[PDB]
Amino acid sequence: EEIIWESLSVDVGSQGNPGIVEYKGVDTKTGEVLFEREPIPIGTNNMGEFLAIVHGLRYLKERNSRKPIYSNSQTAIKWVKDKKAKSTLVRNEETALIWKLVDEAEEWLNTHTYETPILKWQTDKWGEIKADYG
RNA sequence: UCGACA
DNA sequence: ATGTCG
Ligand SMILES: [Mg+2]
Ligand SMILES: [Mg+2]
Repeated sequence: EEIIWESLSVDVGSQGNPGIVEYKGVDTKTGEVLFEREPIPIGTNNMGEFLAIVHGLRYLKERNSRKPIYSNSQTAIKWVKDKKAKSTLVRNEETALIWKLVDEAEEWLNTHTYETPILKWQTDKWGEIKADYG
């Protein structure tokens, strides 16, 4: 039913899938951009959606913030709950970068605790997530 | 069937 | 329109 305005919204942006991946986190209320990751030459949508949520967890934890995080990605929300990113992306020299980030994010989740609620953004009811690249 | 990314 | 990540 209602939107928690006091929250962080994250989203992935890509050119191709697999292709160039970036992601960002914004204040759900204002759209202020709080963080934006530099483009990764090759990655998948779901790897970027996963990295964006874990980045968000780290970002809120470091700031002593209890805000929830919104993502529109059912996949990535589950990966974070599992502490495991089940991506099909081949491992090679070109995908080394994003696979290192993904392994590091998983290791962060295995070494830290959080109470942050990770919430599904209801695109069908509320329109595009406010972190959308549009 | 559904959630995304193009 | 057609394609890929889940
Ligand atoms: Mg998304
Ligand atoms: Mg989007």
